[PDB]
Amino acid sequence: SHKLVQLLTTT
Amino acid sequence: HKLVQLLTTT
Amino acid sequence: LSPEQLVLTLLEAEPPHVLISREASMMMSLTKLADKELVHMISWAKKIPGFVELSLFDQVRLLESSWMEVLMMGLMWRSIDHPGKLIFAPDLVLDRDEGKSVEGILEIFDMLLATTSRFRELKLQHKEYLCVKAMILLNSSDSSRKLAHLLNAVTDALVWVIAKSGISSQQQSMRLANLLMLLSHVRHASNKGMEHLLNMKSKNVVPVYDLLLEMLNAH
Amino acid sequence: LSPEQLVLTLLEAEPPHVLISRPSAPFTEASMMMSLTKLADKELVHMISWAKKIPGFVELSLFDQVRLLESSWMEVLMMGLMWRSIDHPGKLIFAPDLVLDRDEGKSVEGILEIFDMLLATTSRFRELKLQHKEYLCVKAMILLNSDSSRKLAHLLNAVTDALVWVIAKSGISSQQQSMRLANLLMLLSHVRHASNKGMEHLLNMKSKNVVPVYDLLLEMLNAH
Ligand SMILES: N#C[C@H](Cc1ccc(O)cc1)c1ccc(O)cc1Cl
Ligand SMILES: N#C[C@H](Cc1ccc(O)cc1)c1ccc(O)cc1Cl
Repeated sequence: SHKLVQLLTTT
Repeated sequence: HKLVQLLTTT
Repeated sequence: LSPEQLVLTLLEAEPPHVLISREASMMMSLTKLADKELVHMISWAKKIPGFVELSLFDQVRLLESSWMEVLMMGLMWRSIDHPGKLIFAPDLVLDRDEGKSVEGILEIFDMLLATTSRFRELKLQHKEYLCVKAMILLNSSDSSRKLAHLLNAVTDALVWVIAKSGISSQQQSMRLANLLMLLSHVRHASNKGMEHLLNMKSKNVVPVYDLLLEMLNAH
Repeated sequence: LSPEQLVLTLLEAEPPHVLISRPSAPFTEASMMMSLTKLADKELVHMISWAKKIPGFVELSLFDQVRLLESSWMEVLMMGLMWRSIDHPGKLIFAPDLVLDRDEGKSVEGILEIFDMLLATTSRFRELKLQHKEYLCVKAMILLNSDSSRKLAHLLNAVTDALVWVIAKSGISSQQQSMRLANLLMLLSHVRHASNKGMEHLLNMKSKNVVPVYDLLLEMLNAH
């Protein structure tokens, strides 16, 4: 679970 | 209790 | 950027209106809403000029630290024109009496309602709200100097918003102090809210919402 | 009365420094916890008599006087510690003979993290060149910001007015005065965070029975 980092790096 | 003593009877 | 144009950037970063489309019912609704708002909160942060130039570590730490305070500042702005009500969302409008239905929630509702009442009495303006919400994120617990620079830029923009009201320089200083002092009441309500949610998580009485869980586990 | 009169009242009301001896033997968990809790209990007695000297405080409801002190005491203790430490970089001046750094911090599990926050926040006040009369105003605002409710708003506004007046005496531009006010008040949430970590730590130590019987400290701890 690394959804915060996923959302910080994709748009 | 001690807080109330220091605030009112000291 | 001018302060006016930094505030316009915060206006365009503002997350969309979020609806839930949905006792046990209240807590399912509050956790579902918090998970959806967290997705929009990340897109918001990234639209704050300079934020994405911070270290990934600093971007993560700031959102991990401040997310519950940023949620509660949003709820207070939405609730400001609705005395006695907490406008979680259009389909989730709650009052102190619905709070009584879950142990510990009444306390949190009373704190949120009281702080909302203080912002109502100060007649908090939309552009003041935008500045203080960004300051909550940027002021939370190469990259360090960039962060102090971004926080100074948002502080300068709040000073500008207050100056545009045309009240005396004396009244401007008092107004700035009174707004910034209320943020410690937002921070208190978020400390109680986090404590309550962690206890609900540890008892497994609220659904596995991955981003919310991840942000809770930070604490 | 005047902002100047209110600052002079706070200056006079400033507690004397509590004296505690460094343990003779190198710090243990027990001698460190005993030193800090004895200090906190002594400082809390002085804190009550300081609060009673803030103009208007004794006119509040007793229940409100209690709630303010119960809510804020650890933040007020930490603001005073940061002020005593501002002239001694790398050190936390708990008392004249209790001068600690991260070395001593090792002696108690998890207190190192608290000392790191306190040193960091002290550095921020040092970089801002916090002045004595600004500190006096800030420390009172920590307590007061934590019909009696009408009186409390008026008391907090009076101290806020005093801080605005102190900043004005510096002679910097009106814009720079607002930025300085913002930067001082934004540091208080860093004191509040350190307070919350400290309170959780002390409650955990009381659970372990590392805490001795200090009547007032225990009363103030149990309020959380
Ligand atoms: N209060 C509140 C909730 C967060 C919460 C606190 C405790 C708990 O057990 C569950 C949820 C909230 C506040 C603002 C907001 O925009 C959204 C939400 Cl859900
Ligand atoms: N740090 C610190 C202590 C409080 C404390 C925190 C945790 C703990 O387990 C024991 C003690 C302190 C801060 C200012 C001050 O004036 C006096 C004292 Cl003792």
